Amino acid sequence: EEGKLVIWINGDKGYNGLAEVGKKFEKDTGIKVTVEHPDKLEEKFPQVAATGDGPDIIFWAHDRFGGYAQSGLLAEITPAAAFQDKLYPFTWDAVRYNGKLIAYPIAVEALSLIYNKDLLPNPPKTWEEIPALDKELKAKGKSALMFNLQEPYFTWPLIAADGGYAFKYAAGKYDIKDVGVDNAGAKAGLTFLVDLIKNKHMNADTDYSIAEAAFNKGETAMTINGPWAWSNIDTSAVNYGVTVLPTFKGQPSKPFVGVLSAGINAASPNKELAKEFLENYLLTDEGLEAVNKDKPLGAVALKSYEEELAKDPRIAATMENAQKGEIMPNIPQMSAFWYAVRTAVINAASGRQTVDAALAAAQTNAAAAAQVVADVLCEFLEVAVHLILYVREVYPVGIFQKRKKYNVPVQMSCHPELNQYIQDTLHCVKPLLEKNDVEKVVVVILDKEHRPVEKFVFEITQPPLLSISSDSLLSHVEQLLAAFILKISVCDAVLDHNPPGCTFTVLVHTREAATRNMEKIQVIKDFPWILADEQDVHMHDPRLIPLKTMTSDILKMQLYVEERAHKGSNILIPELKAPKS
Repeated sequence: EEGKLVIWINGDKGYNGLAEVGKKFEKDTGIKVTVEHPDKLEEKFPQVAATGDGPDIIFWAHDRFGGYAQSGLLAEITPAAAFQDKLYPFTWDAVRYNGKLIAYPIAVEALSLIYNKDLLPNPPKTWEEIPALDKELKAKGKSALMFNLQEPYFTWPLIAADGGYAFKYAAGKYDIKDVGVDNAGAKAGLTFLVDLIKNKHMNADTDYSIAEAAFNKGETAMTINGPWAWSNIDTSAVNYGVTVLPTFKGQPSKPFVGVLSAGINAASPNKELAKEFLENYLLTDEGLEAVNKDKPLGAVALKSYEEELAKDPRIAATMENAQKGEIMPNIPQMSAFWYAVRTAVINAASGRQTVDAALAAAQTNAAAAAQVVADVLCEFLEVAVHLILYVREVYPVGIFQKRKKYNVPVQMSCHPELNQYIQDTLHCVKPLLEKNDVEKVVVVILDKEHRPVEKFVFEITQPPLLSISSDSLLSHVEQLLAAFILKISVCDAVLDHNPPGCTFTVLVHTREAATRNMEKIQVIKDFPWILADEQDVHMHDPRLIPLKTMTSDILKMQLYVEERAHKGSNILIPELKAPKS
């Protein structure tokens, strides 16, 4: 297929205008450009580019391009700095995967505040003034605001405004374990939304069609919707404005941003012709005008042409909200985010869950990787703690039962109260591990005077994780954890025997000031944790015997033992004591 350009774009786009750009490229270069609009484009591309064929260039929403790239279906693109400067800077952050540019940004789309200019000549700038506005409109038989509450796309702008986010983004990559749906900002935003329903300014049942019908018949002063909705309003007799979404706590609302994007098939022999067509023909005022004249593109990523389009203040408003918004992450973990958050908002809004519990459950289900690593650690710490108590003889050998785990032998207590105390401890730690807030977990051995004799220190690092690749990572990790168990089960040969009558406790060192974690760690009723006293932790003259260190993609960990010479603020400890031996 060398010497031609085959382009796939979706049939709702201006593909006849794109074909006209294709013909000016041909006149000037000889290269014939053929534009096609097949069906089910996004699902056909990973099927036919797996064979190595398909188009040289595919146009689609950017969000799918990050999985294309992890499948290696997209070429890396090499625009000069001077060409990048021609597009709005935030649009390049939507076409980056693993730090590398993988597509050209074309058009930008996001939600705006749409408002009826008979009811509301000046739209509110803050979410905070909508309750008072709705009371004034109710006395006129109207309401202030109606938008889809059934879909998290539409409610996210308010949730994300004060600190919520989907996946954390840095250096052109997403950390699939850093999710911001249950942080302080998300909860404030979802609290405000829920309080609007509580105070009867919105109805929790409102959906897309109910919101559109009501705004378009002059019954509600404002709605929140996208450029796909302008058409129906235009023929509705409502005169409407399109403006920036209100601030929340003085912060911009942050709608999800969609970027129409042009990617290059990694299998293509014409990669250089594709770069030239896209950079010097399409991404120009002349080329975008020809597409936009066929079917409007909305706001565009090329600055000079967007300055022309922005004479339509509707388009200016889309671009301004897009600049303040959150680029929709381009990774396959977004599908778990959407299900999780859709249930959270629906549940919280109809009063079927608390806000804290709705989001907490959404956080652990959107950040499935962070749940997986925390559960692997908690299973391991449980196994480790039992084995420590066996090999150091804190409890007699008759309460233990020989078992298999990580393919090495272990020892598991059958003492129900002991097991219950270790599970309570580890269930409280698990949410802190899910947030990567744990620096150290320390199994402490204490003598009859409640002074520390031994400390088994597990130092924990959880590296940022990208969209998972190695299919044997959990298997490789379990071999690394198995070696920790082997070190523990032969560690009596390196440690002096403990004086008789010892007990044990568990310490958590946190990364930051433990006072923020003081609420997150109280997960079990009647099993509180407190800030540790220096008597609880201070070791008199410690000797540091190292035991094991591992490194892997999901977890770096060091196990060492602090032993006292002669045996015979960021620290949390359970209030309760283990059942004595």
